[PDB]
Order: sequence, then C-alpha cells, then structure tokens
Amino acid sequence: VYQEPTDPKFPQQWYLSGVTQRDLNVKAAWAQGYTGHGIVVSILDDGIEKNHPDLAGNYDPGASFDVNDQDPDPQPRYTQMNDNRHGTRCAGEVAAVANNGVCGVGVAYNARIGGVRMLDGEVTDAVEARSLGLNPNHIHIYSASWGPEDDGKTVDGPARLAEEAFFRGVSQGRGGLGSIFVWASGNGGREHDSCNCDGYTNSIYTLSISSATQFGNVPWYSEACSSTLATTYSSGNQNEKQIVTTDLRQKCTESHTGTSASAPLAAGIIALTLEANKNLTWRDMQHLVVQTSKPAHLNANDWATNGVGRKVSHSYGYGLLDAGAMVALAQNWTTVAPQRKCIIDILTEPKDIGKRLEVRKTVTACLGEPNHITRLEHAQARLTLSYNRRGDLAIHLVSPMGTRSTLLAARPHDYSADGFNDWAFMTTHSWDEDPSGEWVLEIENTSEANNYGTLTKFTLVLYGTASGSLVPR
Ligand SMILES: N=C(N)Nc1ccc(N[C@H]2C[C@@H](NC(=N)N)[C@H](Oc3ccc(NC(=N)N)cc3)C[C@@H]2Oc2ccc(NC(=N)N)cc2)cc1
Ligand SMILES: N=C(N)Nc1ccc(N[C@H]2C[C@@H](NC(=N)N)[C@H](Oc3ccc(NC(=N)N)cc3)C[C@@H]2Oc2ccc(NC(=N)N)cc2)cc1
Ligand SMILES: [Ca+2]
Ligand SMILES: [Ca+2]
Ligand SMILES: [Ca+2]
Ligand SMILES: [Cl-]
Ligand code: NA
Ligand code: NA
Ligand code: NA
Ligand code: NA
Repeated sequence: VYQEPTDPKFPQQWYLSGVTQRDLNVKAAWAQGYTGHGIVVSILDDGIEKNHPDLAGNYDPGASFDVNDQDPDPQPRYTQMNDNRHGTRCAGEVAAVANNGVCGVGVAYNARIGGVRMLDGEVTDAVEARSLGLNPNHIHIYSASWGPEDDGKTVDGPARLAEEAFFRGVSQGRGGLGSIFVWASGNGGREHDSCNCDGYTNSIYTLSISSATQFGNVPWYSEACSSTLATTYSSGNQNEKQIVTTDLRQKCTESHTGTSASAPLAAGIIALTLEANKNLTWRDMQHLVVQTSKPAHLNANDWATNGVGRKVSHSYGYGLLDAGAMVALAQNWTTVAPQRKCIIDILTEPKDIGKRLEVRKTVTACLGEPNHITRLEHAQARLTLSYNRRGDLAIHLVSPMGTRSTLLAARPHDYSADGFNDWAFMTTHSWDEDPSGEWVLEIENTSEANNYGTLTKFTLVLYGTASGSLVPR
C-alpha cells in the first residue's frame, strides 16, 4: 500500500532507495509509516533558504534563528559565489518535501526543518553556545557539519559556553530526554587528519557520523578515529554518484559532497527513529545506532571484532545506518539505566615517552560503588603530555576484552610542540564491554627522529551502566 515518492529526482537518490542493497534502507522505514511527522530538526550552518520550493512546506520558524545578525530570520546572505548555500543543501537532505514535483525528497520528508544562521560571521564560543542551545524544548535534533580546521595540525574543541550548551542540552533539553546532536566527523582526509583531535565530534554528547562512497569505499576526505559511531553514504570519485538535494536560489543540485552531507542524512534517520519512539533519550539513540548499524559491503583495512562480537572500524564506526532496523528496534525499546561515570586516575608518577611508552593498569571500574560499570558506553583516556613534535605520536588504548582503539594516528602536518592538555580522547569501540580488568595505553614515536616528552596525567573515564546486557553478537 505504501507508495514511494514520485519527485523527479527521487530516482537519482541512490542512497535512499535501491535494488542494490547499497542504500540506507529508508524506504523500509517509510513503509512502516515513519516519515518524520512531529519531529523537529535544525541545521546549524550558514543559513536556510526558507522559501525554497522544496523546503517551504516543512519549514519551521521555531527551529530557526540568525545568530550572526541577531534576528529570527535565517535567510542566507546572497553573494555571487553562492558561498552561503550549505545550510540549504543540508536542510533538503533531512526534510525536502515529497510528492510535490520538485527535486528529490528528504529522509524525513514529513519532519519540520529549520536552520540557524551562525557560520556567516565571526564564530565565537558565545555564537556556538547560542546555536546549540536554541529552543531546546522545541527542536529535537541538531545537525552540524562544521568544526575546527581540517588542516591536520589543529587540536581544538568546544570552549566553556559551548561545552555548557552540550551539557544543558543532553540534561534538560527535550523535556529532560536530552537534545540529539548529530555531527559530521570531518573532511580532513587529504591532510591525514585524525578526528579525535576535533573536540566537537570527539564528544560523547554528539552522535558522530562518517562517510562511505557509492562503491563502498573510504572516501578521500574521510578522517579515521575511535569516536565515530556510524556511517552514511556521501560522495567519492567522479564515477560514483553524489547527494541530490535543495540548493541556493531555489535550485536542485545533484552534487552535494563530503562528510558534511553525511550528518544531515543521519539526522533524518534519527528523526524517523524518534517518530517511532518519542521517549528515546540521547543515550538510547546512540545505543540504537550501535546495535543496528551494518558493516556489510563497506571496505576497510581495519575492521575488528570487539568484546561483544560487533564489527567496528575507525573509518566507519559500527557501519552503515539502517533506517528500517532503527525504527523497528526503537518501538519496543526499554530506556537505558541512568548514566554512571567511573573516574580512574592511572599514573602514580610521570612517565618519559621516548620511543615508546606502554602503561598497563588493572581496574575494578568502581566495584562496590554507585558508579560501578559492567556495561561500557563511551570510554575516555584524558591525557596530559608534553612532546616536541605532536604529529609524530600514535596512541592506542586496549580494553580488558582485547579491543584495540586508535586514540590518535600520526599526523604528518602536526609539528606543534604544545602537546596535549587533559585532552579527552574518546572511543566508542568498546561499547557494551565489561571494563573491569587490564587496560593498556600505548604511546609511540612513529618517526625516526629522536623525539622527547613526558606523560604527566592519564585519567581513564568510563561511562555506562551495570544492567541490561544482550547476548554477544
Ligand atoms: N564561508 C561562508 N559561507 N561565509 C563566510 C564569509 C566570510 C567569512 N569571513 C570571516 C573572517 C573572520 N576572520 C577572523 N576570525 N580572523 C571574521 O572574524 C572576525 C570579524 C570581525 C572582527 N572584529 C569586529 N570588530 N567585528 C573579529 C573577527 C568573520 C568573517 O565572517 C564574516 C562573514 C560575513 C560578513 N559580512 C556580512 N555578513 N555582510 C562579515 C564577516 C566567514 C564566513
Ligand atoms: N584563521 C584564519 N586565518 N582563517 C579562518 C579559518 C577558519 C575559519 N573558520 C570558518 C571557516 C569557514 N570556511 C570558509 N570561509 N571557507 C567555514 O565555512 C563553512 C563551513 C561549513 C559549512 N557548512 C557545510 N555544510 N559544509 C558552511 C560554511 C566556517 C568556519 O567557522 C568555524 C568557526 C568556529 C569553529 N569552532 C572552533 N574552531 N572551535 C568551527 C568553524 C575562520 C577563519
Ligand atoms: Ca537574518
Ligand atoms: Ca520534492
Ligand atoms: Ca578534522
Ligand atoms: Cl560528565
Ligand atoms: Na535529564
Ligand atoms: Na561524538
Ligand atoms: Na575483565
Ligand atoms: Na592481558
């Protein structure tokens, strides 16, 4: 009985529906009756063309603001180079109108869509905070495709107001269920960037998304890191198809690209999922993504099976989002227990790094205490170290269940002598593992240079619960 959209470019949206099995299985969710009705998504970007013929029908002024000019109207600034086209492209990915003879369709083509104009101007900590904290009892899902420079030498994350906005969002947002922050993992592939050096995507509060090409490969622009949760399709080489969406000046484009296109698609899938269960918390949503995402047909040289039997890659996280499976699992989902936080100060003395440093530590993960964790979610190694050339370092963390997470890969362009100042390297790869036992931190000099430095602090921070495990996969 379900009739798929008749829009003129819907057949070119290969990532939504295909015979191939090389899609996000979104039609299966639509057929179950989930199209995004009642869900509100906001694009945090350079503005949104609210009068676009494929966005006007779903546009929501309540999900919108202009932080750059301080007014409610997020209309893009028009220029000859069409610089401010990105928010409009992203909005169409989430929620372009269906069955209206214009362009293609959104993943959640019945959701409401807004945008925050905040990239077109000086982007301070305050600007970020006011955008992340926009109408958090009206907006359900935020999508952001921006972050620290992808030059492969930057280490940067949210400053105080922005970090406060994240904690207020997940704590009190959406009636206490928590704002859903969907984030693009980065486009610094060409610069050999490592996305744990981006504090926005590396955050536990953001649901971070990477890209795969049409033929199932790691795109040129992709950044690998342990903080990434999952993947959606985006662009690749010039024989591979691209993203079809709404463009500036009321146009339709078939050439939207990069990881910045992957986050909105994920945000759309998350909107469908929220429609299927409005009671899902921000942590519930990340559990659903971990359990339902699909590695199959994604090519990577680093696929590994973790302690509970799930395949995970630093390029793809747990794999391709599966909309049909997300909405199915959401319906009878039992809310996870309150989040526990176990803090373990590892070092008894500073340690010289030299050519290689290995730190072994057996932990009880707060045994006997209210923060006792037997089911891991995120894990962080918060490190403070000095080093003469930061990009020569590679850092790995091994869980008691034997799962080796790359916290930091060599970054050839990172010549900084500034080291890391309590930087919270995060991994999702040990999700649902029991964290009791021996953890191993490995720091190594990947270059032939006589480098030098000292690790002065290593805090292992474990998040999770002590109840509700599934039989391993
Ligand atoms: N890439 C896009 N899609 N848009 C876009 C276009 C241009 C930019 N350029 C950035 C450059 C950027 N430069 C630096 N941060 N160093 C600039 O930041 C400022 C600006 C002013 C001040 N001082 C002050 N007294 N106000 C301090 C820092 C914002 C400055 O941002 C703008 C943006 C637009 C405008 N003009 C306008 N809105 N009519 C002015 C500055 C950034 C983004
Ligand atoms: N330092 C210099 N000499 N120049 C310089 C270098 C970088 C910036 N930051 C700007 C750069 C700016 N890029 C350009 N003007 N080319 C970037 O523009 C974007 C990015 C993404 C999208 N949307 C999308 N879907 N792709 C749209 C416009 C915003 C991007 O804005 C920010 C601002 C803050 C942050 N946060 C942070 N760094 N902690 C992230 C991005 C500004 C000035
Ligand atoms: Ca405005
Ligand atoms: Ca349409
Ligand atoms: Ca990056
Ligand atoms: Cl915390
Ligand atoms: Na809460
Ligand atoms: Na994240
Ligand atoms: Na153990
Ligand atoms: Na061991």
